[PDB]
Formats: sequence, C-alpha cells, structure tokens
Amino acid sequence: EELVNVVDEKLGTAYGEKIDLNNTNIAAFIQYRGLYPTLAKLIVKNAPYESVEDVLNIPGLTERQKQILRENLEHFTVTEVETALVEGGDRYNNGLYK
Amino acid sequence: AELTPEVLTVPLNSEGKTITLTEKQYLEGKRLFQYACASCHVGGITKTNPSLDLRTETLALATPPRDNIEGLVDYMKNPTTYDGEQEIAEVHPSLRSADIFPKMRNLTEKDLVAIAGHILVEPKILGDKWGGGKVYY
Amino acid sequence: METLKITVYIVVTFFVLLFVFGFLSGDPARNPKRK
Amino acid sequence: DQESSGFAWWAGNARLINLSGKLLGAHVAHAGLIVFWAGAMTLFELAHFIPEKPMYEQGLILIPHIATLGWGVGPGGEVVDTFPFFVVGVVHLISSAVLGFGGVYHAIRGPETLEEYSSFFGYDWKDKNKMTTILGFHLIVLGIGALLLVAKAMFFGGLYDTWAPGGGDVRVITNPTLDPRVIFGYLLKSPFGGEGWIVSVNNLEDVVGGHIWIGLICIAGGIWHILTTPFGWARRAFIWSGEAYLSYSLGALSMMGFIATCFVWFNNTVYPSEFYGPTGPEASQAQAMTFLIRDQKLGANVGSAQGPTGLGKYLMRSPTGEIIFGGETMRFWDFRGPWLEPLRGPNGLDLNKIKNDIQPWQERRAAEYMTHAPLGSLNSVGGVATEINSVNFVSPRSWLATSHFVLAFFFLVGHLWHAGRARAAAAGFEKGIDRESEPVLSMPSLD
Amino acid sequence: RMPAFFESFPVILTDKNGVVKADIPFRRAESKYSFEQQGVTVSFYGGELNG
Amino acid sequence: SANLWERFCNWVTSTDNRLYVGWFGVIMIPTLLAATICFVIAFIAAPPVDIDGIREPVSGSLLYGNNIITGAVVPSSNAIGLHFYPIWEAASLDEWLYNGGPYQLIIFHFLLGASCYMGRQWELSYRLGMRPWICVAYSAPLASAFAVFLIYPIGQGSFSDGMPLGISGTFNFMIVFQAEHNILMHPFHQLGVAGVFGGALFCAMHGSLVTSSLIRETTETESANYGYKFGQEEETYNIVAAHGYFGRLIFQYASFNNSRSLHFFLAAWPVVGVWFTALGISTMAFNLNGFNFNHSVIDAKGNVINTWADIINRANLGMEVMHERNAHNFPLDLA
Amino acid sequence: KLPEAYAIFDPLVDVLPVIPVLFLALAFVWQAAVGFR
Amino acid sequence: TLTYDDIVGTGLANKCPTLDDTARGAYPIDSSQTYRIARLCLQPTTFLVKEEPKNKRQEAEFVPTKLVTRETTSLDQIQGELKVNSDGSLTFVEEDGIDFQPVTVQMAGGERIPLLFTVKNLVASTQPNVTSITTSTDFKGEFNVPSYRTANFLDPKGRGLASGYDSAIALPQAKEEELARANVKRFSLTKGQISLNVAKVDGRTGEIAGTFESEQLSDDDMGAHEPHEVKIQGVFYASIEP
Ligand code: CLA
Ligand code: CLA
Ligand code: CLA
Ligand SMILES: C=Cc1c(C)c2cc3nc(c4c5[nH]c(cc6nc(cc1[nH]2)C(C)=C6CC)c(C)c5C(=O)[C@@H]4C(=O)OC)[C@@H](CCC(=O)OC/C=C(\C)CCC[C@H](C)CCC[C@H](C)CCCC(C)C)[C@@H]3C
Ligand SMILES: CC1=C(/C=C/C(C)=C/C=C/C(C)=C/C=C/C=C(C)/C=C/C=C(C)/C=C/C2=C(C)CCCC2(C)C)C(C)(C)CCC1
Ligand SMILES: CC1=C(/C=C/C(C)=C/C=C/C(C)=C/C=C/C=C(C)/C=C/C=C(C)/C=C/C2=C(C)CCCC2(C)C)C(C)(C)CCC1
Ligand SMILES: [Ca+2]
Ligand SMILES: [Fe+2]
Repeated sequence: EELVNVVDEKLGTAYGEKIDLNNTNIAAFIQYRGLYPTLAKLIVKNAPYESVEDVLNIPGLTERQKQILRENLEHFTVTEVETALVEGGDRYNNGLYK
Repeated sequence: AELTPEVLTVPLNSEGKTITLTEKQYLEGKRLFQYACASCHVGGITKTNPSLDLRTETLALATPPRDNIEGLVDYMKNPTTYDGEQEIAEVHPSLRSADIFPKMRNLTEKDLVAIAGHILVEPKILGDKWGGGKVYY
Repeated sequence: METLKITVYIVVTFFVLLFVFGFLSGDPARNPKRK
Repeated sequence: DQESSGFAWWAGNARLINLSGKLLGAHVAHAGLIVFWAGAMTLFELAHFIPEKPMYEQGLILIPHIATLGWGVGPGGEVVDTFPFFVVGVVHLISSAVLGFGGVYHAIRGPETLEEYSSFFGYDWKDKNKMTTILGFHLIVLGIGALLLVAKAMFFGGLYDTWAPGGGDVRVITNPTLDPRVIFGYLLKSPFGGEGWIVSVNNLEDVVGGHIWIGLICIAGGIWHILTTPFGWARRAFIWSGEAYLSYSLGALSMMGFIATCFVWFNNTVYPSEFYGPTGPEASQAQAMTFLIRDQKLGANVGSAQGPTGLGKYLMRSPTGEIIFGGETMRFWDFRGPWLEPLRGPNGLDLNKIKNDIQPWQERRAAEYMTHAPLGSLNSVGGVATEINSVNFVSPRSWLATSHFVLAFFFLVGHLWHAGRARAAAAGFEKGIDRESEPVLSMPSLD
Repeated sequence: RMPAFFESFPVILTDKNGVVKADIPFRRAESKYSFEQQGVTVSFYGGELNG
Repeated sequence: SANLWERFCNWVTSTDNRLYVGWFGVIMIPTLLAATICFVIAFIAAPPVDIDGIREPVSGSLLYGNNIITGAVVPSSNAIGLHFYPIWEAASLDEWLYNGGPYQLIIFHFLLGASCYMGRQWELSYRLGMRPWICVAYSAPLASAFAVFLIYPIGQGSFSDGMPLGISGTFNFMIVFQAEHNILMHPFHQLGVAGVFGGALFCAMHGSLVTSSLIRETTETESANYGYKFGQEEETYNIVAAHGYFGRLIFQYASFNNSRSLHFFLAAWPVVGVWFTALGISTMAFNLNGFNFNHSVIDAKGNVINTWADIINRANLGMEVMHERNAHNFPLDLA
Repeated sequence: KLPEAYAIFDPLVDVLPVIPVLFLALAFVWQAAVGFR
Repeated sequence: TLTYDDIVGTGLANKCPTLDDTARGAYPIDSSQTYRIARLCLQPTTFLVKEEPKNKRQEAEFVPTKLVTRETTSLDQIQGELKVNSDGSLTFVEEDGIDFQPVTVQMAGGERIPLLFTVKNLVASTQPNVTSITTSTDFKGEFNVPSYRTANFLDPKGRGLASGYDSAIALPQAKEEELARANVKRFSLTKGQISLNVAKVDGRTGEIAGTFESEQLSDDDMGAHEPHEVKIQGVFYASIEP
C-alpha cells in the first residue's frame, strides 16, 4: 500500500553504481575507453541481457570489440528492464545535455 | 604575472614530452579557436552534440588519446569518432575537408598547434568552467 | 461555421465600405472654414 | 533666411517649402549622401571582407545584395571574384561627387526659385497638374529601373539561385512568369502563417516575371500622368499642399519599411541565406534536423520516438495533418529550404527518406545553420542572452530587420505628424484657435 | 538549513568540513549523491523518537 | 429628403454628438465592442487553453479556478503559430477554445479599434478646428500595445508568445522576456524607464508648482478649486511666481517661464521615451537583445572576475531553464 | 580583399562611411555661427 | 499525383489512401515467398468513451465525444513483416513507423479525455488457411499502450517521475500522507486490442483497405486518477509486398 517512485528505487540497485545494460542511457558509455560510438549503439540496440556476459554474444562482434567488452564487463550490470527508463527512446535521448 | 610559463606546459606527445607554449601562441591559439571552433565549441562544449566535450579528462579517454598536442593535431587533420572506429572528416572541419569547411583552408601546421595548445591550457585556467556550461557560467 | 464566415465577411465589408466612402465624401470640407 | 521672417531654426528646411531652386539642391545634395554611402560602405565591407568565410559571419549587408544579383559568386555563393564589388562600390562613391556638386550648387550659387529661370522645371504645389507630370516622369524612371533587373537576369549573367537544381549557384532566368494569375496571386494571399503574402515568392521565375509585369504598368502610369489631371473625386479627396504631398509619400515609405522588415526576416529566395545568415525559422528547424540525425545515427527510431509530453521528440503532425519536425519548432513547420526539401514527401517529412537518404552535405549544412541562428546582443555577442563571450556575431537578417522596423515605424509617426499638419494648415488653423471665433464656442453643448 | 529568505530550499547533506556527501536529486538521470545511492540513515536522540 | 447618405455623412460627422462617432469611429465602435465583449466572457468562463505547443492546457478564466490577479485570456496555441485561426476555421467552438481562439479574436480586434481610436483622435480635433498631434502622443502607448501583441509574435513565429491578456500572465511575459533578451540591459528599455520614470517626476513637478502658485480667491473654509470657473477669461495662477521659485530652487535658467515651451517638454519627454521601449520590444522581436557583459573583466591568469552583469545573468539562467519546462527537446532555445 | 595597389588606402577607406554623420554635425556648426537666426 | 504544395493545408495529409470501387480482388499469398507490409495506415474517425460506471452496475455504454485537437490523429508509415506461419494464417509484426498520436477529446458532460491513440508493438493475425487475401480476411491482435506522458514530464507544481520535485513544495509543513497519490508519479503500461477488417483489395498492386476498431485506456496522468476506457473507429490502408 506504498506508492513508489521506480526511478529513486532503482538508484538503490546496481543501477546507480554501474552502467545498466538493460536500462542506463547510451551516453553512459562515453566514460570508458573506446566503448561509446559503435559498441554502445550495439549494446543498447540489443534488447535486454539476462546477464552481463551475454553482451559478449551480440551478433557479428569483432574479436576486438569482444576483447574490449570483456575488459569493461566489470563496469556493467543488469537489472529488470524499467519502462519509465526505457520507454520513449529515453535510452538514446534521455532529455539531458550540459 | 599569473599566466606563467608553467601554466603553459602541456603534454606534447603521448609518451611524456611537454611543450611550454609562449603567451604569444596562447593568444593566437585563442584567436584561431574562436575563428573556427567557438561557433560550435564555445566554453569547451558542443552545441551540435552535447555528449562529448573538450574537457582534458574526456580527451584522455578518447581513442586515440587526444589529451596531448599530437593527438588534437591529428584530429584537426583527420577527425574520427570517440572510439576511432569511423573517420568523420566529412561532417567535422578538418584539413582532409577544407574544400567544405573553408575556414580550415587558412590553418597551417603551426596554427593547428596553437588551437590545440589552447584546448589544453584553458581548463588549466578555467577549471570546471571549461567542461560544463550554464551550470558553471 | 461556413455560414458564420459568410456573415462576417458581409458584415466586415459593409463597414469597410462605409469608411472608404465616408472619406471620399469630401472630408476636407468638414471644418470651421477651409481657408 | 531668418526666423522672424520664415519659421524657426529647428524647423529650418520648411523655410524652403517655397524656393524650389534651393529645394532642388536640398533633394540633389541629399540624394548624394545615399550614393556616397552605398559607395563608401561597400568598400568598407570589401576592405574587410574575407574571400572564404561566411559573409553573414562578417557583418556584410551591401555585398550580399550584389552577390544575389549574380556578381562574383559562382556555386553555393563561393565568392569567386571580388572585383564586381570593388567596381560597384566606387562607381557610386564617384557619382556622389557629381550629385554632391549639384546640390551644393543648386542650394547656393544657382537660382533659389525655378520661377523664371525655366518655366518647365519651375513648379506649383496647388498646380494639380505639373505634379501629375513630374510624378509621371519618375513613374517612368522607376519602370526603367525595374526592367534593369530583368536584364541582369534574362541577359546579363543571371542571378543567384538557392533553389538551383544542381544547388545554389548563379542561374540565368529565361522563363519569367508571365500571366496575371500567378503573378498578381501573391497580391491577395493572406499575410498570416503558411500562406504568406508577397513574402512568399520561392522562385526567381516569378521575381523576374513580376518585375517585367511592373514597368509595363509603372511606365504605363508614368505616361497616363504626364498626359492628364486628377479627376473629380481625386481633387475633392486629397489635400493639395506641398507638405500634404510629403505626408502621402511618407506613409508610403513607412508601409514598405515593414514589408521589407518582414521580407529580410522570412524569405529565403531573394535573400540567399548563403550570403545572409539562415532564416530564424530555418535555424530552429535545423536543430531538429541535427538531432533527428544524431540520435538516429545512434540507434533511435525517430518515427516512434515519444517525448516528455507525448508528442514525439523528432516528428509530430501539424493541424492540417502534415508530418513535421517536433519540439517548439512545431511553429515553424512552414519553413521551406533547399537543404530540407529532398526529405519532404507528399504528406510531409517522409520517414524512409529521413531513415536513409540524408546526404552529409545536409547534416553539416543543418549544423551550420543551427549554430548561426539570428540571436545576439547589441555589442554583437552571438547567441542567447545567457551565453558567454566569444563568437561575436549578429545575423545580417537581424541587423536589417531591426533597423528598418525603427525607420519604418518613426516614418508612420512622421506621416501622421505632417498629414495632420497639412490637413489643418489647409483649413488653416495650424497656428492656434482664432480667439475671436472659437468654433467650439458656437456649438450646442452636450452636457 | 533554510535561510529565512527562501520559500523553498533544497536538501543538501555534507560532512564535517561541508563536503557534499548526500542529497535529494531533481534530475535522476545522473544522481551521484542520492540517498540510497549513499545509503543514508537517521537516528534520533532525546525527544519522543529517541532510540 | 436629400439622399440619406448625404445626411448620414452629416450625423456620422456631427460635431455635437455626445460621443464623437467619426469615420474612424465607424470601425472603432464595432471592433472594440467585439473585443471587449469577447474578452469579458472569456475571462469569466472559458476552458483551459493549450498555450504552448504540447498538451498541457492552462486555465485562465475565473470559473476555472482563478481570481482577478491570476486569471487571464490565454494566447492561441503554438501549434497554430502565426496561422490565422478564426472561429470559422475551427471544427467546433470547443476546438476553438482549447486551442486559444479567443485570444486572436480579441487582439486583432483591439489593435484595429485602438488604431482608429488614434485616427479618431485627429478627426475630432479637425472638426473642432484645433491643432492635430494629440493623436501622435497616443501613438506611444499604441505602439507599445502593437509591439507586445503583434510585432513580437511576428518575430518569434507565434502568437503563443506575446503578452497574454491577464494581470499575472503579464508578469510572466516579462520575467521570461528578460531571461531571453536581457532587456533590462538594453538601451531602449532604459530610455523607456527614463521616460516613464521621468514623466511621472515631471507630472508631479508641473502639478506641484502650478498648484503652488494659485491666486488667492477663496476663504480658508472652502476648496481652493472653486477659485477657478470653467472657461474663465484669463489664467488661474501666476506662471511668473511659479518660475520665481523653481528658478531659485536649482537656478534661474535651469527653469521654465514659457507655458508653451514648458508644456511641450511635458508631452515630448514621456512620448519620445515610451516610443523607444516600443522600439525595444519591436527590436528584441528580431533577436537583437540587450547588452552582454558575461565573462568580461577577466584577470591576469584568465580567471573570470564577475561583475554585476554576471549575477544578473545568473538569475537570468534560472529563468531560462525553468520556463516552459515541458516544451523543449533540444539544447538551444531558438523559438 | 582591397586590390593591393589601393591597399595603401586601407586607413582612409576605413573612415569613409562615417562622413555622412558629419554633415548633420556640420549643419549644426553652421547654425551656431549664424546665431540660429 | 498530388504533391506537398498540393496537399499542404487541405488536411488531406491526415486522411489516408483509398481504393476506387474496383476492389474485391484477391492478393495471392505464395507461402513459398516472404511477405512484408510496406505501409500500414490507421485513420481515426470516431472516438467513444464508456461512461464511467454510475456505481449502479447497469451496463455503461460508449458515448461519442468531440475532437478538441485538430487533424493530428492518423497513424502512418507503420511497417513490418507479414509472416506466413503454418495453417495458412497470416501474422503481421509491427516494426516501426508513426504508430502513436496524442489525442484529446472533449466529452459530453464537460471533461477532456486525452488518450495515446496507438498500435505500438502490434501483432495481428488472421483466420487460418489464408490464400489470396480477400474481403473475407481480417486481422486481430494486441499491442502496447505506452503512457500518455514520459518519465520526464513535470507537473504545474514541479513534481515529476524521472525528474522534478519530491513533494508539495508550496506546503512546507503539511501532512504528506494525503498528498502521496499526487507526489509519487507512477508510470503505467497496458495492453490494447484492434482488429482490421478488410473491405477492399487490389490483387494486382497488392493493397488492401478497410475499417478498424480498437479499444484502449485513456491517460491516468502519471497515475493521479483512474483512466477512462476508449474505443476508436476508423479506416485503414495497407500496401503489401514480397
Ligand atoms: C521622409 C522625409 C521627411 C521629410 C522630407 C521631412 C520634412 C520636414 N519635416 Mg518631418 N519628420 C519625418 C520625416 C520627414 N520630414 C519623420 C519620420 C518624423 C517623425 C520623427 C518627422 C517629424 C517632424 C517634426 C517633429 C517636425 C518636422 C518638420 C519638417 C519640416 C522642416 C524640417 C526641419 O525642421 O528640419 C530640421 C531638422 C533637425 C532639427 C535635425 C534632425 C533631428 C533628429 C531628431 C535627429 C535624428 C538624427 C539621427 C537619426 C540620430 C543620431 C544618432 C543617435 C544615436 C545619437 C520639413 C517639411 C518640422 C515642421 O515644421 O513641420 C511642418 C517639425 O517640427 N518633421
Ligand atoms: C543634408 C541635408 C540638408 C540639406 C541638403 C539642406 C539644404 C538646405 N537648407 Mg537645411 N538643415 C538641415 C539639413 C539639410 N539642409 C538640418 C539637419 C537642419 C537643422 C540644423 C537644417 C536647418 C536649416 C536652416 C535653419 C536653414 C536651412 C536652409 C537650407 C537651404 C539653403 C542652404 C544654405 O542656406 O546654406 C548656407 C551656406 C553655407 C554656410 C555653406 C554650408 C556648406 C556647403 C553647403 C557644404 C559643402 C558640402 C561638401 C563639404 C563639399 C562638396 C564639394 C564637391 C562637390 C566639389 C538648402 C536647400 C536655409 C533656408 O531654408 O533658406 C531659405 C535656412 O535658413 N536649413
Ligand atoms: C507612383 C505611384 C502612383 C501614384 C502616387 C499615383 C497617383 C495618382 N493616381 Mg495613378 N497609377 C499608377 C501609379 C501611381 N498613381 C499606375 C502604375 C497606374 C497604372 C497605369 C495608375 C493608374 C491610374 C488611374 C487609371 C487613375 C489614377 C489616378 C491617380 C490620382 C488619384 C487617385 C487615387 O490616388 O485614388 C486613391 C484610391 C482610392 C480612393 C480607393 C481606396 C480603395 C481601394 C480598393 C483599397 C486600397 C487598399 C490597399 C490594397 C490596402 C493597403 C492599405 C493601407 C492603409 C494599410 C493620383 C494623383 C486617377 C486620376 O485622377 O487620373 C489621373 C485615375 O483615374 N492612376
Ligand atoms: C527615476 C529616478 C528619479 C531620479 C534620478 C530623480 C531625481 C531628482 N528629482 C528631483 C526633484 C523631484 N522629484 C520629484 C518627484 C519624483 N521624482 C521621481 C523619480 C526620480 N527623481 C518620481 C518617481 C517622482 C514622483 C512623480 C519632485 C516633486 C521633485 C522636486 O521638487 C525635485 C526637483 O527639483 O525637480 C527637478 C531632483 C532633486 C535633486 C536633489 O535632491 O538634490 C539633493 C541631493 C543630492 C545631490 C544627492 C543625491 C542623493 C541620493 C540619496 C544618493 C544617490 C547616490 C549617487 C549620487 C547616484 C546613484 C547612481 C545610480 C547609478 C543608481 C533630482 C534631479
Ligand atoms: C545644402 C546644404 C547642406 C548639405 C550638403 C550635402 C548633402 C552635401 C553632399 C556632398 C556630397 C554627396 C559629396 C560627395 C563627394 C564625393 C567625393 C569627393 C568623392 C571622391 C571619390 C574618390 C576619390 C574615389 C576613388 C577611390 C578609389 C577608386 C579607391 C581608393 C580610394 C579612393 C577613395 C581614393 C548642409 C547640411 C551642410 C548645410 C546647409 C546646406
Ligand atoms: C507577383 C510578384 C511581384 C509583383 C508585385 C506586384 C504586381 C505588386 C503590385 C502592387 C500593387 C498593385 C499595389 C497597390 C497598392 C495600393 C495602395 C497601397 C493603395 C492605397 C490607398 C489609400 C491609402 C487610399 C486612401 C483613401 C481612402 C481609402 C478613402 C478616401 C480618402 C483617401 C484618398 C485618403 C514581386 C516582384 C514582388 C515578386 C514576385 C511576385
Ligand atoms: Ca583596416
Ligand atoms: Fe498645465
């Protein structure tokens, strides 16, 4: 019988500690070596992941892209896809700028 | 007596060397920066893509590394994405594309050095201001 | 809604007319003494 | 002249209301300051103008006019040869010496009345005819001028064409729009959003045809006047006074002054935008273009993307159904420009095209414009009022539209001032109520 | 604390030397100090919530 | 008879009609009655109007939760822009109301009548054989009502912008305008203020001095006002005793003594000044905004030293950011 | 872009636009000398 | 034929594609060939809103409502693969397009019901054994009805979900208990149902047309109040291709 703000609640999970593959917005990837541009679009463009490693299995990844992904897996996480954060293409343009 | 030659020392190469640009270059670097950058990178940000800025730490995580002269220089010659995957000289001003970005035509290897040297000194002076905007104005 | 458009134009035209003519009706003339 | 005999010092030039000879020199001398300027300033521009750096980024406003006529530009307004500029600038600067010589002369040495010095040049205000004559000439003079444009287009080099099929570049018009329908159409087209007024005109065929359709009317009038006198109503309608004649010509200018402020702020055709900055709506459009592209080219599905209010960040519909750009830009869904049209379909911005037909020349052109929008301060500091210094710039489109609204306005004020004075100087009481016979004192009170 | 002047005031929490340690965000998109994220808690002494 | 038209033209022009309906008045009269009547109803009852473009309807009428201070007639929608939205262009009144139809109807009509009202303010003078120009002093307010209701929108691209007909929404127009044009920092407004501030100052002076030199013609127990009689022959106060004091307050020549020269300075100061503000709004309508001194006074190293111009801008940002919270999708406010 | 030869006039060319203002200002020197008859 | 400067303003840009009375054809479904739908359009025509129960459980009906917006209702550009799985039945899978439009209709009494007319993630199928799509064919299916407002939307007093205030900022020392409902913005997500019934066909060009009816929920206002039930009756065009 409590009303809950899904987003504040999700800042209790891994989300709010590491890049959430299923939720966090694309521009989050611009914080680690060669990861943004091409991979980020891939990660995001590939539905939810039952678990971090699953990134490693995205279609046509180069043995190099794969090499990096493994490097940064320690900065990734996964949480239930949260509509409020995913709906409306919010993952490509969450409405923030500088 | 504040813009000392120590505040003018920025990483030259990626191995470790440094260059101590003169107060003459600096100013000119700024003039050249407003001449071909500010239009889109005023204050060290990016009007047509706020995601990527010119903060030194940001350039560091770039690919290849741009937190030094040689790197920035390479860029103004042949720009690429933040991952280095695509060459973007066809939509971002460069020498590889002066035919489309005239302002770039003037620019000479010497100029490119200043403009770059400027992108590295500003944050030394301005600090956080250089990175963000509004919030920091 | 179309009828309202017609009406209004008729109405607006009636007055625009009155105005144009009224001045054409030699207005300079109307005053104490047109030297 | 003197005050205790004429008017008052700060009203000086009215002391010439009846001294045509001098009143000619006044007009000549002045008509020299305009040329002098046109000339002196074009060189000032040129002396600073930098061959390859956007004109709009250099505070130019005269050179842009010359370029639009197809002078020293080439493809995309490339500034191929500066000479036409130097050329145009000086010619004027000289013809100023001529006119200048006339003024100084005619307002000093020459006769201060054309009365007997020549009965054809001498004139009478109330002479409801020598006026219709002088008008007539001038009406012909303007006609020759209009036709000069058609020449520069249909015969000498052509003009600039943003809408140029290949893309912006000089183009010789050879199919002027004849036909009253299309031409005069623009005349009775609402000045409101969408259906603009005269400010529509999105092609040089019409601009040229329209002008051809002017001399062959303007000169047709220049004659009808040198061959007649105001009819009955005409006389019992207007006040035939020198000052009154001014008034009518005052309001005229003022009225156009707005028509101009609107033209340089909205039209893309007769003001390239390659020489001037980008239209205000044009820049608000390009910011969407820029981000509809950036986000698409990054994973987003712009067609389905839904924004904070439920309207869709990149694309939404207009009241009449067309698919337009989203955001505050929903107001500028009227903007039509070269760089954008190829993405338009029959129902508006088409998805398929947007999804994979966006050449790079547009991605960057769209970026150029959103970063050169018509915004800045008095001390020329480009951008929003909260912006920081650097990038000093103010669109020509601003400077122009701004100055002319001031001029345009004050002139309307001017119009009233004189139209009101001459309309009472006639009934004759512009100097006060006649103590002895106060009209009011002989009118039935209202209570 | 709220400076008698402000009708509404943000809730910032800082340590001993006034270092921003926690707070309640406005734009969650990038909270760094949000409670929860920092695991803030509150204890009471004296008064009726004592203990 | 003598053909009623001939006659009609005589009544229309009657110099002795309680209220002077003129040729201009033949328009002013119906136009202002349409506006004024629609405004009064709109303000009392009228659904929320989707002002900005989104679908976040604002209610301004009284029967919908307002009081005189908060209520207003809201500007036609942004989706409408500059487009001409008359009642016949709506699919139904409800559409017309939801989209802000009332505003356009009300301003196009007030601007039309207020203009003829300017024209009328000449016709009568003429018909009374008096000098004109009164109508030119009234061209200042009109010019300001024109700027704010028509010019500013033509520039910005939509009637959604452009001061809304209501007390509080007028404060809105201002607080935002500032943040978008930094108006307080624009010459034309400062002249607007010198005008409006000055005007008042002199209104007190003129009114002051004159009252201070009325010629004793009444007891101590009866109004000073009775000392004057409507239409009375000569002046009612000593224009020389007046100058005798004011001249001595500052210094002789730093004063007036010519009623005509003095009264003109009264009608010229505020009019000239108020014109300007109209020219400011009309100017900032095309984005030539106020002065910008942000990040000037930089020091020796390059540290920005901040001047009052900055604390200003700092407060301007706060405005820029929060205004129209749900109407922006991209970084730059170019509309 | 002022053709080289003429480039010895830059300084002058730079001032020419302002001249017109001067006229209005000279017209005031005139009336001042004539005592504003 | 008609172009942009030909349609602009006529509001024809909202009505979508018709098939001259020549139809009644049959588009041959190969099964050995992959079919997709080039452009699926859905043009709203009538909106009804089941009168909120009276409390007195006496069968509430769907009443007509007035369209307070303009001609901003149509769904177009929708596309995706028209899958031909076993037993002859066809299944359309919505891939992308302008598949949603915020509509606001003023209801009989006084209310204003804003809904998010959509067919997002639609997946409609047809009767088994579909050979050559004919006027007898027709699709049915569910779809997702996102949420009128995005996580980012702020309310007149500042409060919002993914951003914005935490509470009734203007009532500093009041009881939050009763304001909970409006201070915590929940973001719903529900299912909608349609059914496109083919009325015209053009064996040749491979384009069907017809009527549609869908039922969905209104806007709950970040969950401030209960959503109203809506039913939409319109028309639809559909260009099929291999
Ligand atoms: C289209 C051209 C035009 C022409 C030919 C005339 C002609 C005339 N005017 Mg009109 N006038 C005009 C436009 C024009 N006017 C406009 C637009 C206005 C509204 C402002 C007026 C307002 C006006 C008034 C109020 C008066 C006249 C008067 C007169 C008559 C005498 C001239 C005179 O007094 O000069 C003398 C001129 C000066 C004292 C110097 C010019 C001073 C101005 C204010 C300076 C502007 C300069 C520049 C733009 C600003 C400097 C830069 C600034 C940033 C510091 C003459 C018939 C007078 C008359 O007797 O009426 C019949 C009179 O009293 N005019
Ligand atoms: C620029 C526009 C302009 C022009 C063309 C005129 C023109 C004229 N004015 Mg007006 N005037 C103006 C602005 C202008 N005025 C303004 C702004 C004011 C308000 C201060 C006045 C106030 C005014 C008054 C009070 C009077 C006139 C009078 C006159 C007339 C006689 C001239 C005269 O007495 O010279 C006097 C001669 C001189 C002292 C010489 C001045 C120097 C010459 C003309 C300039 C040479 C120009 C340039 C440097 C050299 C070029 C040479 C090259 C071609 C070789 C003449 C038609 C008079 C009139 O109405 O007569 C009946 C008069 O009494 N004017
Ligand atoms: C340079 C410009 C010019 C000027 C100043 C004049 C001036 C004049 N013309 Mg000429 N005319 C011209 C060009 C010009 N004409 C051209 C190019 C032609 C084509 C060959 C003609 C053809 C012409 C004819 C056939 C006649 C005149 C006549 C006249 C005289 C009085 C008629 C009048 O003004 O009625 C003013 C108009 C009205 C009372 C009607 C008002 C109602 C209309 C329908 C509405 C206008 C609204 C407008 C579109 C909206 C904007 C309004 C604004 C306030 C917001 C007058 C001296 C008459 C004359 O006496 O013969 C010599 C005449 O019979 N003219
Ligand atoms: C907008 C600003 C405003 C100003 C600048 C102003 C100024 C003045 N009003 C005076 C008078 C008047 N004003 C009056 C009514 C009004 N005056 C108004 C508004 C103003 N009045 C208003 C709204 C009204 C009501 C209608 C009347 C009725 C009178 C007069 O009788 C009198 C006069 O003679 O009329 C011309 C003059 C008195 C001289 C004096 O006191 O010297 C003595 C004081 C001196 C020299 C010291 C200045 C004192 C102040 C406290 C210090 C300011 C500090 C700096 C010097 C300046 C600040 C800098 C700015 C950038 C902020 C003075 C020129
Ligand atoms: C009447 C009058 C007036 C008026 C006046 C006027 C209006 C004048 C004008 C004048 C003018 C209008 C003048 C002009 C002049 C010019 C000149 C003198 C020129 C020259 C040129 C040259 C020389 C050229 C060449 C060159 C080149 C090619 C290049 C290099 C450089 C140079 C520049 C050298 C006044 C107010 C005072 C007062 C009263 C009376
Ligand atoms: C198509 C085109 C064009 C053309 C144009 C044209 C063809 C125009 C025309 C125009 C015209 C054709 C105009 C007209 C005008 C007019 C006017 C402006 C008028 C006015 C009037 C008045 C103001 C009057 C008055 C009065 C009255 C009403 C009453 C009684 C008294 C009096 C007399 C006072 C162009 C090139 C741009 C471009 C392209 C397109
Ligand atoms: Ca120089
Ligand atoms: Fe008085």
